[PDB]
Amino acid sequence: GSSHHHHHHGSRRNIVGCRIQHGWKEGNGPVTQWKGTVLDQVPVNPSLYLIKYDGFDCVYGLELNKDERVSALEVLPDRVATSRISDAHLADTMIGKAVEHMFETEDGSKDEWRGMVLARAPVMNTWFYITYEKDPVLYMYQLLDDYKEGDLRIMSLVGKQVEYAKEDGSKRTGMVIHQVEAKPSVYFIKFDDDFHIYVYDLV
Amino acid sequence: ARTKQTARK
Ligand SMILES: [Cl-]
Ligand SMILES: [Cl-]
Ligand SMILES: [Mg+2]
Repeated sequence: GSSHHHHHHGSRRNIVGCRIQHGWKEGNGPVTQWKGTVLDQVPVNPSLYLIKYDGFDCVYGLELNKDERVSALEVLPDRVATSRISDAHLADTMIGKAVEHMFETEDGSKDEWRGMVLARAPVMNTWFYITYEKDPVLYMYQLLDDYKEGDLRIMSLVGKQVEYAKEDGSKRTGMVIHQVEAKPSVYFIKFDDDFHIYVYDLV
Repeated sequence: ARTKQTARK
């Protein structure tokens, strides 16, 4: 948590790399329970953390210490293994590449999604950041497993505001929070009132 | 192959 020290000052633990668990208050709904791994703290907005929850494919951005929907936030002593990946070479060249990522439907039929591998994830470094042309939010998977099974085939504005023209005719405002290193025209965007991380080529 | 998840919100 943020610990008052007091009037103009607050202290907080460095929680990047830590396992956490907390409740989440769905708006006018029940409390849901969550556990995951803190991957990063965003430089342009240091109260925003990027989180990977166990069993949930999207990477989320939450202001863990300030968002009032978060309750009973617990930072665990658990130590996340720093694994030395199966093949650093194969991982590192996969970065910045367009890919065809095979999923399968309930129907058992094939469903092939065009994507882009963006980076190796921080902290959980055998996992990769990836986004999709038809679903431009940030996802995270152990893509070396997909690759070896043959289910994966290989082919600054940070700080600025963005406005997105919603289909309604509404306008969604957000902030550019990260520049992809392997591809500096591609950025992560956090929209207010949405906890997904959007990924767009801003050129 | 992986299956696509339903996700909240
Ligand atoms: Cl596609
Ligand atoms: Cl990056
Ligand atoms: Mg296709």
